[PDB]
Amino acid sequence: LKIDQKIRGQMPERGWTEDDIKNTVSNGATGTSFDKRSPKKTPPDYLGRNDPATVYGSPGKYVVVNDRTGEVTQISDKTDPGWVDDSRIQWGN
Amino acid sequence: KLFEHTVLYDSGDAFFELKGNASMKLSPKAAIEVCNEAAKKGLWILGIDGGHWLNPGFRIDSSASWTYDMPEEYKSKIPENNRLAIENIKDDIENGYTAFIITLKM
Repeated sequence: LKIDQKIRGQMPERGWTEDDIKNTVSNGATGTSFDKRSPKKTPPDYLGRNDPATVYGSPGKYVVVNDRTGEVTQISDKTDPGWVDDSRIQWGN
Repeated sequence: KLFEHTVLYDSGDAFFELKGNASMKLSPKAAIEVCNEAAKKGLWILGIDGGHWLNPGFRIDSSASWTYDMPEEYKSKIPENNRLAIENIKDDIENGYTAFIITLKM
């Protein structure tokens, strides 16, 4: 797993600890998603992403990981009981 | 949290007063205000998550996630970080996104 500066900064503000993420991921895949990010979404290299992704965890308490890069692309805000899951997430597969 | 997750904040001041880093839901207007205040405060914008405000409720869209890792020598690059961040928000508005969550390096 790769955790960039952005995700690292979000962790303590969204209720996640280093262990929470590791444990959630070790529990196994619980769904799938996709990491589509246009070049402009990824400065300063601007490579973008067009990769399958895997979801770990459960509704409101999940992490999304890029299958190719191992990058954590999203972490839900566990402090928000009304967090609406990303529409691209498909649970089960 | 010092703020409410059920509220779409419309002023950048709320982000700082209520410590909303990486979590507070911001209207497009508030998002731009936070970016401008960030620059004035010398803070690097690490990421912006775009999504839709469902009145109420925030639904994030990973394809709208903008990320800019902070380089070692970043201070002279804050103006560019700010410009790209705001350009990103305006582009998301063109694509129909109605709410944002901003992550600053604090």
